[PDB]
Amino acid sequence: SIPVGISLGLLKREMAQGLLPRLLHGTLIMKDSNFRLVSSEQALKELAEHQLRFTCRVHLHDTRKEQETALRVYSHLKSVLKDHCVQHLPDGSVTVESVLLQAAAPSEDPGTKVLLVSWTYQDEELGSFLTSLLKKGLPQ
Amino acid sequence: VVQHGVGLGEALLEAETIEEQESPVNCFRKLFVCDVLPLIINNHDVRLPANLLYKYLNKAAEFYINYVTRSTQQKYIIEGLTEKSSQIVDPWERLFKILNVVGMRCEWYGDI
Repeated sequence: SIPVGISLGLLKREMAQGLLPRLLHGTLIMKDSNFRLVSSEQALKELAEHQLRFTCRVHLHDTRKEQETALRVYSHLKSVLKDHCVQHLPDGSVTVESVLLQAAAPSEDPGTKVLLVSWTYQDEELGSFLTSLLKKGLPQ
Repeated sequence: VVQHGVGLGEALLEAETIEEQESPVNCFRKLFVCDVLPLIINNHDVRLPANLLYKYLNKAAEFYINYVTRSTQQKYIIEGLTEKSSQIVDPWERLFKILNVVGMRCEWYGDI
């Protein structure tokens, strides 16, 4: 086996959410002729940064009230999806890792309804499914 | 709603407003705000002025905001009240939905 050093924070976070179907994602830095596995934040801290994200604004096919577009669309996470953390807020939004859906007014661009769908590559499943079913999957 | 259906929501709203407690430890008032208010909003059979419904919604929103801000007593029952009675789910969001419903029935992160 390969002797490697894993950061304490990442190691603790492994079972912080993976104690009960789980995965471990990290970046290995083979720097200074030694192997040091760390999370992405410590990878940035080590030393060329250029962040790439998804914050797409899919032109919503659903043409209904403002309430329907904003306060009804955003509850599409708990349908069948899994391995997603749950945090409750009175205000109303779904904040699971790099996910935010309550963007702005329902139609600012002179077209159909526009809503910002945001996700990253580790949570690509939720954002991809949302964008797919919001492109044409919610007709009137 | 045959004997008295119009005053079902009215009595609950009056009790909640008269309570005037920052911490929603009252079982009856919290349970009434959670259950009777959605039923009152859904029930269009009883004819009441829009002002009364708006005032009831505002009182419910104030109680929900006070409950959220005040310290409660993991998801479990409170030390003094039952879990079902004192439970409030999404206070600001439920209040906003109730206000929108009332406005509809009253003759019409960085989101806002």
